[PDB]
Amino acid sequence: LTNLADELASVAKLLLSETALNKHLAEPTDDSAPKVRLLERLLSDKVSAT
Amino acid sequence: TISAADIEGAIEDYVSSFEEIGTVIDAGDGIAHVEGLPSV
Repeated sequence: LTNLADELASVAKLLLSETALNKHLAEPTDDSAPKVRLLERLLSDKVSAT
Repeated sequence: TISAADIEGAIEDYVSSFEEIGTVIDAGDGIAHVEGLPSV
């Protein structure tokens, strides 16, 4: 749980610092598959599975 | 969690994922605003 919290905080600061990625990631869309693919291509290995 | 410019390599693959079709976002008084249609 501590690792999960640290990883999530790191990701939050990453999104805050990188405005464009969060903007792209926030637009509502009927199909989320492109967003999921974007996340996986971005940080599939950087963070844990949970 | 340092991330390089690789985001550009991924975000571009995400925008390029999407016959252009836009969506009405607001309408009134005979004026309608449409999101999308980048090439209009």
